[PDB]
Amino acid sequence: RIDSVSQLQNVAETTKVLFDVSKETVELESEAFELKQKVELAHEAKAVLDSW
Amino acid sequence: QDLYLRELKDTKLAPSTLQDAEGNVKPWNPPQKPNLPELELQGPEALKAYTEQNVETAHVAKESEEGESEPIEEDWLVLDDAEETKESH
Repeated sequence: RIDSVSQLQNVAETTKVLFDVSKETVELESEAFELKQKVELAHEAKAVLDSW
Repeated sequence: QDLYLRELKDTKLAPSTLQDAEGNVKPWNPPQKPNLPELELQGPEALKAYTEQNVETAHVAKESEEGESEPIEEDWLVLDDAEETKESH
């Protein structure tokens, strides 16, 4: 039981950083979503002007 | 060389009433102005998609949202199901 105690020693201190930095890396990419809008409109413009 | 000269003068002038002065065309029996600059001018928007692709649709993205601001009645369920996982862990 000492071993199963000692595995969880510094873990909460690390998962209060895991939590924050992981959810930041999740949710700082709707930036890239609104980048994708600017990408795909220019792609449509390039497609139709290639047709021209 | 009047061979070359008379050839190039007829070469220049015989379609010059199709390019310089727009007295459209004498030998061609269908008219020429309703072929390329009237019918086929909207050709590329008769050959590509009209009113969405050529007008290009500067469109607003669907604003995708968060978990709708409800911690409680699902964080307690996550906590108790996490107790059940750690039972199974």
